[PDB]
Amino acid sequence: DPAISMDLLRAVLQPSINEEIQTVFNKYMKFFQKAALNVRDNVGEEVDAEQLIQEACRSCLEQAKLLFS
Amino acid sequence: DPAISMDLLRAVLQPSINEEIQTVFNKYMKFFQKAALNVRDNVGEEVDAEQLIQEACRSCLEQAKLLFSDELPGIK
Repeated sequence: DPAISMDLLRAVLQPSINEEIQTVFNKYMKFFQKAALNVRDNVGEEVDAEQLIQEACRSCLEQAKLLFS
Repeated sequence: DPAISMDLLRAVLQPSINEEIQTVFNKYMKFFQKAALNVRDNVGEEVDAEQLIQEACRSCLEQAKLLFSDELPGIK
C-alpha cells in the first residue's frame, strides 16, 4: 500500500519536524498565553487557560493542513 | 462565548505561522518527493505522487498535535 511506505518515512522524519514546529510555536506562545489568561480573568476560575492554549495550538496545526490540499 | 477570542487570535496569527511551517517543510520535501516517485515507479501510473506527498505532510501536522496534548517524538 503506497500510503504505508510514505507513512514509514513520515514517522522517521517526525521527530525533526516536531522540533522545528515547537521552535516555531515558541515564538507565538506568549500571545496565546495572554489571550487565554484574559479569558480566565474575565470569566472565572472554571476556565482552564492551559487547555485553551493547547486547543488553539492544535487548531493552528489543523488549519495549516490547507497548505497541503 | 468569550473564549471565541482564542479563535480570532488564532486566525490573526495563522498567516505568519503558515509561512514558518512552510519553511520547515521545504527542508524535508525532497525526502517525501523521492519516496513518492519510488512508490509510483514500483506500482504504476495510477499512483498520484503529488497526492502521496500531500497526505504525508498533512499526517505530519496531525501527529505534531501531540506536542500540545496533555515521550513526544523530538530531536530535543
